[PDB]
Amino acid sequence: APATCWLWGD
Amino acid sequence: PHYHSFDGRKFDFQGTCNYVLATTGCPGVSTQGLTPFTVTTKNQNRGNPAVSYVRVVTVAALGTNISIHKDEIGKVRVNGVLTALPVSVADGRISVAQGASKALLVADFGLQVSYDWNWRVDVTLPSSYHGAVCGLCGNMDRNPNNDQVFPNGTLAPSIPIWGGSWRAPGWDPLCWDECRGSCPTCPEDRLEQYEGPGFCGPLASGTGGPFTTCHAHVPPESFFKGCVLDVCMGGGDHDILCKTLASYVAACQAAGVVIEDWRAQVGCE
Ligand SMILES: *[C@@H]1O[C@H](CO)[C@@H](O)[C@H](O)[C@H]1NC(C)=O
Ligand SMILES: *[C@@H]1O[C@H](CO)[C@@H](O)[C@H](O)[C@H]1NC(C)=O
Ligand SMILES: [Ca+2]
Repeated sequence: APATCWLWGD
Repeated sequence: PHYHSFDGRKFDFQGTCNYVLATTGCPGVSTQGLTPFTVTTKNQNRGNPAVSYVRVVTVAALGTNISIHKDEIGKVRVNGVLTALPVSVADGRISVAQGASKALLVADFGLQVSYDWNWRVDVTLPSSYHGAVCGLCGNMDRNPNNDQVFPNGTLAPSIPIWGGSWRAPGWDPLCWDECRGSCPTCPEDRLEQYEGPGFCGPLASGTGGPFTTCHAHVPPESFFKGCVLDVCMGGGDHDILCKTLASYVAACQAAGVVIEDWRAQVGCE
């Protein structure tokens, strides 16, 4: 299955 | 930012440099016919306590650069050229469209990258890349615990030193991976002015002004960095600028490099 790296902030 | 690695490790990292978020450029890893790519993210600090947020996302794949910049809604840069959306690049093998208020890049080989022109970034890889990538996002091997590792594969002492190992190439004199309490800031719009001539330009190695003779004896970067921040913080004030320049002259003189008449050549008389 596909996998996801994410980020947000700060 | 707050990060969430491919393998699900949650961590914070407030570096303000340009970082390798995900790449196939991984020493000691076989590529098996996988298409190579690199996603980088340039961060930007604010406030004190110092935190950082992403300001540029760059996707390098199939001989094409697509960067997506904060607040440039509806637009990307294809090889540095500002471009409306939607757009098809790399022989129709990569596409970027606007959806639900974000830029959505998709590639034929399966790389998905989105950025909302604010500070949310997502990178999605097909299952085939398991264990075949590296960078701030880790190696996507279903193990969240081996993701904080140098490019050469060994564990890193601290988060900020780990992040530093993953800086992307390119001069970035004002950036840092961690702010040790007492750290100036400066808005990115005022940066080009304060780094150029009339301001801290003479303390940068190519700009060819009255201080070039000393550059090879007293490496200027630390003085340059201090000039831009001391000046940027002081609203561009001339006397802060002149003091910072005079301190480089003092270091130069101690190194045996005399700089006479400099004040007249930078307007600090
Ligand atoms: C993409 O960016 C890299 C790094 O700046 C550069 O070496 C390369 O030539 C660029 N590619 C294109 C097609 O502009
Ligand atoms: C990997 O690099 C770090 C510094 O970036 C170094 O301390 C470490 O010894 C290196 N590991 C190997 C196996 O060379
Ligand atoms: Ca892992």
